[PDB]
Amino acid sequence: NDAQLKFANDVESRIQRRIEAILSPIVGNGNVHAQVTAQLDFANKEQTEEHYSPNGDASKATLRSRQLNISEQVPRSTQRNETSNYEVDRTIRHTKMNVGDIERLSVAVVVNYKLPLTADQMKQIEDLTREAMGFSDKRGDTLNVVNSPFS
Amino acid sequence: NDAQLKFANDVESRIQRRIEAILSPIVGNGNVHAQVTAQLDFANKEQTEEHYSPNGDASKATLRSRQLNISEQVPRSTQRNETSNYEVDRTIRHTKMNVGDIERLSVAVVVNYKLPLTADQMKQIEDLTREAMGFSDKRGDTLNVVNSPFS
Amino acid sequence: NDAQLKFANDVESRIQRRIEAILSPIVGNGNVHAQVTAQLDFANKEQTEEHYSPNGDASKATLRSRQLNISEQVPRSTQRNETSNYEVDRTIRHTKMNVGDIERLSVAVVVNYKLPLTADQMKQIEDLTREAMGFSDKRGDTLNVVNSPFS
Amino acid sequence: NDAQLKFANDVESRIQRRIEAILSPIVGNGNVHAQVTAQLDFANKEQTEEHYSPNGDASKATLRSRQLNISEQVPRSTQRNETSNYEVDRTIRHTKMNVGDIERLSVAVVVNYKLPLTADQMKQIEDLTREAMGFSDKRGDTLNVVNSPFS
Amino acid sequence: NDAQLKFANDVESRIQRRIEAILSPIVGNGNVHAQVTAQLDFANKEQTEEHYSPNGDASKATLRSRQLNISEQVPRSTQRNETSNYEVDRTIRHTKMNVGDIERLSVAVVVNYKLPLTADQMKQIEDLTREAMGFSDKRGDTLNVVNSPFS
Repeated sequence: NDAQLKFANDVESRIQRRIEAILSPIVGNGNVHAQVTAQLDFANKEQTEEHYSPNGDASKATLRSRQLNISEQVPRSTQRNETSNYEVDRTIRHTKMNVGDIERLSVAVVVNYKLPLTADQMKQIEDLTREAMGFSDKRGDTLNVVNSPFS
Repeated sequence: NDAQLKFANDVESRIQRRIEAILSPIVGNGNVHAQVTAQLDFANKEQTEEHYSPNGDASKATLRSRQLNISEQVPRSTQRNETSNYEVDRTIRHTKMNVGDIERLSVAVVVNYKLPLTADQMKQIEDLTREAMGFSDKRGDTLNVVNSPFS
Repeated sequence: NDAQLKFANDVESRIQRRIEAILSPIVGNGNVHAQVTAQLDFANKEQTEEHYSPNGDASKATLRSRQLNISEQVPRSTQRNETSNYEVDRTIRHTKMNVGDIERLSVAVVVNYKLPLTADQMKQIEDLTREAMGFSDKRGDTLNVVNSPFS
Repeated sequence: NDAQLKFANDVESRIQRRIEAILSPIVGNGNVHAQVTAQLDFANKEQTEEHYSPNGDASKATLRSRQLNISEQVPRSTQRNETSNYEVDRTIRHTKMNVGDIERLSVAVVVNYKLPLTADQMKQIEDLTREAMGFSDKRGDTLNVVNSPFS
Repeated sequence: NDAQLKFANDVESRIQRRIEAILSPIVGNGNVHAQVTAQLDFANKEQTEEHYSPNGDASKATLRSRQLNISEQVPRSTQRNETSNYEVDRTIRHTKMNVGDIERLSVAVVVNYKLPLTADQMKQIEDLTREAMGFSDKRGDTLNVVNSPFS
């Protein structure tokens, strides 16, 4: 359980070094700081699907057997007994999920002044950090980059 | 689990060296920096499909047995008892997926000035990096190449 | 599973040496650089097909047995009881796929100037590299060759 | 798995030495370079066919037994009960395919100038390389021979 | 293993020495070069045929038993019950194919000048090489003999 905090720090440290490695050529060697918060999924999760292809249409069903009796007397006594045995398409997936994936990333980046960086330069700083995190709106990641003078 | 972070770093390092090896002849030995973020699938995953070819059409069904009784009296008492046993085509795929594939790549590339590189030169830099990652819109890969003066 | 990265590097380095060996006589000993990205299939995959030839036509069906009773009274009471047992043609393919095949190749080639190479020379440089990769539109391979001055 | 790359290199090396051995007497000892890309099938594959000769025609069917009852009263009650047991011709092929065959060949040949070689001399250079490959349009082989001044 | 490439080289070397041994007396000791490409079948293959001679004709059928009841009343109630048991001719071929046969040969022959050889002399050079390969249009063999000055 204590090794899960060491693991989460290893995940955050690599994303942090990656952001400070792609922004240091732009703003300067020490004019950028990044902090990464990684929510990691440490739950053991097993799953087993079992899908069947629908055979409701006769032009795609696979019959194994079929007994079709059709009687008719003409006062029109009509009978139609039909027994059908099918062979069904079946996919069985079995996934044992990985323990230690990333549920969500929260990244805060501060860049020094030089004078406020133009909206153009800050627009591309956000898009590069967005690629250094592995940003994904599916995970609900959040990124905040502010420009303010250092101390 | 800690070996999965070393493995993901080995994947990113190779994609990164490959981008800096095909762009260094163009922009310069040290006028380009690349950072790769690889989302890897470490989940164990088995799958067993089992498809059957449809035999609803009589011109492609394979009969093993067939008992076709046809009675008829002529007041037209008509019977037609038909039992069919089929041999069915069957494919059975069993895939044990590989643990450690790439789900998604996020690559950020910064190239130095020389003056802003023309839109022609930057368009071919993007398409070369696109081939060095192994870019695939199926995986949802993202690539960001910006042109900004270094420090 | 890190030997799969060493294996994927052997695959890429052989395709790379093959491109720099067929273009070196044309453009020069060091006026070409190639980088290959190979997506390799490391999934264990079994498969067992089982096709049957259709015997719906009587001129190509193989009968093992046949009991054909045909009664007829003449008020025309007609009967026709027909049982048929068939011998069916059957193919059974069992394929154990190879672990380590190539799903897709992404090759990036840069060639030095000398002045921009004519569209004639660049069109044949692409066709040679296309043969050195083993390019196949079935795999969805991508190739990019750009002409730009080196450094 | 790595022995499959050494094997694929052995296949390509032999096709390459054979092309440079049949073109060296023509264009010169060092005025030709060839690169071969072999796609080898390393999948284990078994197959078991089982064909039956059709016996729908009575002039080629082989009867083991036959019970033919024919009743007839004359108001014309007619019966005809016919049971038939057949001996069927059967072929059973069992093929265990070879691991390491060639799926596809990609050969790129460059020949030096001397002045561009005439269309006559280049047409026969293509036909000899076509025979040194083992070229086959069934495998989808591709061959590219360009004439370009060396360096 | 790699022993199949050593075996295929042994097959090609013998066909090659045979071509250069029947053409050396004609064109000269070193005025001819041949390269042979052998596509060999290394698949294990068993086959079991089982043919039956048709006995539909009564003048060539072999009866073991026969019960022929023929009733007749004369209003003409006629019966004819005929049971037949046959002895059938049966051939059973079992072939275990040879591993290492030749599926296809591709031979390229170049002969020196002396002046272009007469179309008469080149027509008989092609027909001799055709006999030194073991040429067979069933296998789809290909032969290319060109006449061009050496170096």
